[PDB]
Amino acid sequence: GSHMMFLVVGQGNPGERYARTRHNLGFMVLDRLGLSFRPRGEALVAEAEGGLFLKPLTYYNLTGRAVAPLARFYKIPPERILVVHDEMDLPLGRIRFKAGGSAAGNRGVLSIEEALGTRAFHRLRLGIGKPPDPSRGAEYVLSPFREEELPVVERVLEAAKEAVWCWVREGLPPCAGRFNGLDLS
Amino acid sequence: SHMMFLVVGQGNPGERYARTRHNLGFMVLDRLGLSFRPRGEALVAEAEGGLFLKPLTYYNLTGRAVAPLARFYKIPPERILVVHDEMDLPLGRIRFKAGGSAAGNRGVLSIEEALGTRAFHRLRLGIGKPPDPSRGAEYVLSPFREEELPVVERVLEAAKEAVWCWVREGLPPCAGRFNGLDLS
Amino acid sequence: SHMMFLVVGQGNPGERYARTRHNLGFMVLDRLGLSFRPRGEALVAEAEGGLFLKPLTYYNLTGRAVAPLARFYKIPPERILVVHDEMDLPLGRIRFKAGGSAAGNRGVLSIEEALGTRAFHRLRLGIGKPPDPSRGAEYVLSPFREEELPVVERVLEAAKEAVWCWVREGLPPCAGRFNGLDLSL
Ligand SMILES: Nc1ncnc2c1ncn2[C@@H]1O[C@H](COP(=O)(O)O)[C@@H](O)[C@H]1O
Ligand SMILES: Nc1ncnc2c1ncn2[C@@H]1O[C@H](COP(=O)(O)O)[C@@H](O)[C@H]1O
Repeated sequence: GSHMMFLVVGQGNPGERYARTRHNLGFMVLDRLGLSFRPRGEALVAEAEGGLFLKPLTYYNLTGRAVAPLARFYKIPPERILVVHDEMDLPLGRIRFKAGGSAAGNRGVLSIEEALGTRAFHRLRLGIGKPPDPSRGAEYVLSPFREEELPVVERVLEAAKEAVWCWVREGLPPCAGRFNGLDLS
Repeated sequence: SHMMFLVVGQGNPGERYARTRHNLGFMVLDRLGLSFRPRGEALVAEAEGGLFLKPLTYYNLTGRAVAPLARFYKIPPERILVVHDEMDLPLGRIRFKAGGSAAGNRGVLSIEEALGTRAFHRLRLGIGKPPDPSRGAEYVLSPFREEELPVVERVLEAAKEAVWCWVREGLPPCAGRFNGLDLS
Repeated sequence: SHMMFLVVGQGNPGERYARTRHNLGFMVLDRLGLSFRPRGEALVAEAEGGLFLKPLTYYNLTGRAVAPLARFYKIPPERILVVHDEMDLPLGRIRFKAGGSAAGNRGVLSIEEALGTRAFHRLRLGIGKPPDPSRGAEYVLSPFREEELPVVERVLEAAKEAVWCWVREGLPPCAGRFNGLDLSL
């Protein structure tokens, strides 16, 4: 039988309340992949291309609970885990791959770091911009996008879908080389 | 099993030619971050659902490496981009062109002959004109001068971006963004 | 230049770091007897068809020197050896390791992140750890204690031998000759 070779994890929160918030951009990418998600453990899980795509149902800062058991079961190394998430440290229109390093305060990234015991999983950072002050971060990410931002969101979603498949096929450095410098604004 | 596009770099194979002007197209493909290996009469890399070619045919016979793949995969000419040195543009200029004449470029002519159409796209990378117009073959088979190397570096970084632009967005948006640049 | 391998010594540049525990990798590279010169953000030497590097990046940034070089020369990660001090082994231990976690070593993390893989080789030179982990930065940026220095000499000699071994035979054969040593005995 086959054995799953990679995890692609979309960050978000469960339920209709949160489906259109900036903090669900990772779920919005996973829903653009043409996949068949089904319930498994504490997530919605799709298989494609010999690995797993998941939208955890844990809430955003508890996704590590859903990712780490799957990684351990399948012996999937951090470089074959890609966490797709919104990023306040980049403007909307910018996308960046990153292997490891800081979480920049993103508590979903931190959840997965604690659960795995390593920071060195891969990330696809989807810029959403930042409020005028950092003390407004929770409110900013749990808001929807402004209507005027929607056309850019659509371009980013499309780019991100391409990026995900790039990474699955090629790993991080090649994909970073062609996607990091895009300005979708 | 389905390939959506071909990007073809012009050049001659071998270390002897790797730094020559007529290898500008190879040099751009070598900046894209891909993994090339031998495949037919070419070094080929796969990325983004298409193929990138550095032919092994020599410059003037590149069509022979392009056409089997275009035929097999049913790639229309508008999804083939030929990246090549252009003596009719100065060093520092880059221009997208859809279709049209080969303008004496024997590699471009080889591709037109092999595909049976001019409709394919080109990324023309200016290299300037030799002083003596009878020394054009020798000019393209020489290295860039020391003092041109900084401009070459800018044009390679730009052309790298331009190729990816074309892959994602097609030619009009990218001609919009690049054709006006002057990196000299 | 076709380059068959990269051997990287972890350290920081400058006199004030030269004798610190975190400079064991530089100390091994200086034991090789080679002629290093500046090249990019590194001191570089050539021998046996490959490259030997003391990056000038600082310890936690060495991936920025290593990864572009490896990509330029198409060097697979298993032909990259990183020589470094290791708090998770006692002084006197010398262990080759393929892949695995960085164990918190921020220089090994730099390389893993920049390469986008764990798959490079390491020559782990034990230095022990402080009794409280909250003074780890001071511990690594300290010289060895007086009584430690004779041990360090045995470890540097063995590590020079081990680098030459690995250049020729790579990791398993050389692990078979070095990994059971305890030079504190
Ligand atoms: N770089 C970031 N990208 C996305 N979400 C973030 C980032 N930094 C902070 N957050 C979220 O913003 C909220 C405010 O976090 P804090 O800044 O620690 O007050 C929390 O829900 C974080 O998970
Ligand atoms: N296993 C290790 N070997 C060597 N240096 C380490 C190791 N773990 C942590 N360090 C360094 O120790 C310092 C303290 O690390 P930490 O306690 O994580 O931030 C930093 O400079 C780390 O890079």
